[PDB]
Parts: sequence; structure tokens; C-alpha cells
Amino acid sequence: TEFLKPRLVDIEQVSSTHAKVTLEPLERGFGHTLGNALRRILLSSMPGCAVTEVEIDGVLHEYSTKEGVQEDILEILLNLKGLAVRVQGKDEVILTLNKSGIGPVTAADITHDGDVEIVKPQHVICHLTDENASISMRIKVQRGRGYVPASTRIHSEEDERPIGRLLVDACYSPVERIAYNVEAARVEQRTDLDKLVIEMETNGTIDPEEAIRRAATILAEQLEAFVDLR
Amino acid sequence: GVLKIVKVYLAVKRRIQPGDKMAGRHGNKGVISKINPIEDMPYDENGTPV
Repeated sequence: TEFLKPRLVDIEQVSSTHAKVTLEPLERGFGHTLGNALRRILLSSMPGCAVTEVEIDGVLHEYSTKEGVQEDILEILLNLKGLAVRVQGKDEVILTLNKSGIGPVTAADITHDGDVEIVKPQHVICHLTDENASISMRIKVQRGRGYVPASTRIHSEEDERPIGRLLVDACYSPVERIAYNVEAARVEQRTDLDKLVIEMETNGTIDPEEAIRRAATILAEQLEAFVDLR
Repeated sequence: GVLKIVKVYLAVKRRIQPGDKMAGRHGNKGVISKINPIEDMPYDENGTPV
């Protein structure tokens, strides 16, 4: 007597941000043992990219205003920390934005780069209400996992940084909703096997299959303290 | 007797933490005891935590 093993049958893409996966066949009592482990892993440990610093020229702190721009600078920083970006080959990158005229300033105005891409090009950053107004900034983007608030890494390194570099809090995790189901599988010999369906909602910036592979890999590497004891 | 005066204004941000007092409009009041991870929270059949 030996157990059957699950296989990654199908992946359906309902949207660019929402998807469904299916693993089958499973023995009795293995839809929950795997479902809850994978939901707890996928929600805390996936890696991604986030905005970590900004510089605007002619700006000294974040409690100021700028002439011709109808948002305070705190609102611009809050609009920037919700920007979803994917980086191909590095662990750090610096982007630039220059805009002039009247109208909204959106993420389609950041300068093009070879190996960086923006999944939502209509994210709104600020507004310009004057004809002789212009904005120019340079934005630093990094890679990591977890949630690191700016009051914790300002204690990481202590040397002098120039007046005018504004720190932003980093939420790195790209997964925002996970649900799952255990249904009765259809295999022609037995009727005591089930399938497991996982529903995933993300911000772009990650692939569902690769996410499941990372979760399973983390779990398998954590079990090695037991599979070989002492 | 005084020759001059200098005044400085600081600004501080305060995030919520265990020990802070919270209340509603009906007389219900209490202290926060714990900040706990997103995946320890009760959730409904659709995946949405509380």
C-alpha cells in the first residue's frame, strides 16, 4: 500500500491579476493538510519589488508644498508606494520622471528602461494645474520580502545622507488574496480521491505557477530537520 | 533682559501600537493588546480576513 501523488493539472487565467490552479489526485485527508500549509506560506514569504526612496529637486522635507502641483508631497509619496513594477536582472534600479504642462502625471511617463517594466501604466502620481509648471524626480526601486518600515532601516546604516532624500515604507509581498477548495476527484478506478483548487489574487509582478513552486520548495526544505533527525 | 529668541518646530509621525486606546461612539472603549500576522486572522469562505 502506497499513496498516490498530486500533479499540477491546470492553470486558468481569469484576469491579469487573478488566477486558479488545480492539483490532483490526492488521498483522503490531504486537501486540508496541503491547502492550509500552502495558504500560510504564500501569504507571508513571497518576494517582490518596491519603491524605497525618492528625490524631488527643490524639496527639503515631505511636509512642504510645490507651486503648480495640487497635491501635498505626502500624498505623492503615498501614491508612489502603491506602484507595481517588475525588474528582470538586478536587485536594485533607479528610474527618472520628467514632466511639464497641464494635466495628470501617471506611470506611463517614467522613462523607458531595458529590463524594467510597469504592469499598470495608468496609475496616477500627481496633477499639474499650471502651464509653466514642471516636475522632475528620481525613484529608487529594490527587491526583498516582508514588510520593512522606514523607521527600521534608517537605523540599518548610520552615515550621512543628504538633506532631500525622502524615505518610503516598503511592502514587498505581491500576493494579496488566497482561497482554496477540496472537491471530489474523478478517477475511473477509485472514488476516495479528491482535487484541490487554489484561487489567487495578486498585483501582477508574479506568476502563479512559479509562486506555487516557491511555496512547495520552502516547505520541503523546512521539513529536512525532521526527515533526518539529530 | 533678553537679547534674542530662537524657536524650532519638529514634526513626528506616530504609528499605532500595543497600549494605545481605542473607542467607538457607543461607550465601548479599550486598549490594544496585540498586532498579529495577517495569516493568523479568522477568514471567511472567500479568503478575506478580518
